[PDB]
Amino acid sequence: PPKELVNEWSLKIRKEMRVVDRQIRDIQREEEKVKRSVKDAAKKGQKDVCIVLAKEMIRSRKAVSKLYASKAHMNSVLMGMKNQLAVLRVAGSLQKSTEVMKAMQSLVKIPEIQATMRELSKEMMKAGIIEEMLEDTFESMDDQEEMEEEAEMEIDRIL
Amino acid sequence: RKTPEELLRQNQRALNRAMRELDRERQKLETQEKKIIADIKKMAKQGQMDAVRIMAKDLVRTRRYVRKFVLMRANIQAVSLKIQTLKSNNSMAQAMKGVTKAMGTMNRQLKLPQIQKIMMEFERQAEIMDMKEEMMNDAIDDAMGDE
Repeated sequence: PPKELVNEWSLKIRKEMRVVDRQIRDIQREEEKVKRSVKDAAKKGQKDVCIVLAKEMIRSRKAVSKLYASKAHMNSVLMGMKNQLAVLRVAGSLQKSTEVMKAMQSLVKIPEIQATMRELSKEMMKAGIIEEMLEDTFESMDDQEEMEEEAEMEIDRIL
Repeated sequence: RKTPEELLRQNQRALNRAMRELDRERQKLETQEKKIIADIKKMAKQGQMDAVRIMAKDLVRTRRYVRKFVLMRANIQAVSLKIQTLKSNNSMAQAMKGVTKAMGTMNRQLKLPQIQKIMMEFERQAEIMDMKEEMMNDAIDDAMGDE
């Protein structure tokens, strides 16, 4: 299973990142100890040995930076693995959607709906001319300009 | 065998589950991101002038990933939005076929020729009314006269 192994290796990734964090913490305890030693060297007046103490100060810090880079890189590859799992699952969901897509589009097809296209077109073709014939024969009964003018005059009388 | 609409509902809510779990993963990464800014701020005062750079790279990379988790969330919802209109199209097709059949059986009742025959008969009878009436008034007004 793809999902199962991702969680396992992700939890191992954080397990090891915590070990790296512990290493950083121990080196930082030594960092504080050497900083206190530097302060002790400075007050004694032997500022010359403080140079070697500062070299000690910075070498441990370079080690800290290396460990932090290691931690960030492990985190990065972990995020990449999670990303690939998400992409794979998205593709699977798309395929599942396509399956039901085809299944439910299988019923209605182009030819039998184009037959209805033409059928409705012709039915409306006939209906329009029939309605126009009725409208024309009922409007042929009497004059329209004569009646239409009396219509506005009706509005004044009612109002 | 499964009916087409049964598969549709399952697929839709499976997509919803995928969206929810993508949201959960994004939320976890945002919490990790906040932890990252917290650690950078803690180490910024301490210094080292470079570990802040490594964690800044890690932070922008976390942002880059959450970008596309949101993107896949949108991608998943988009196909659900597409499949929603499919049943609307099918419903319109079926209803349109039904109303087309109704219109056809309505038009088959009175076709072109007999409606025209009704038209001519009614118009001829309207001719007859006017002829009779106007002839009557002509004759009777002529007989009365004097004014």
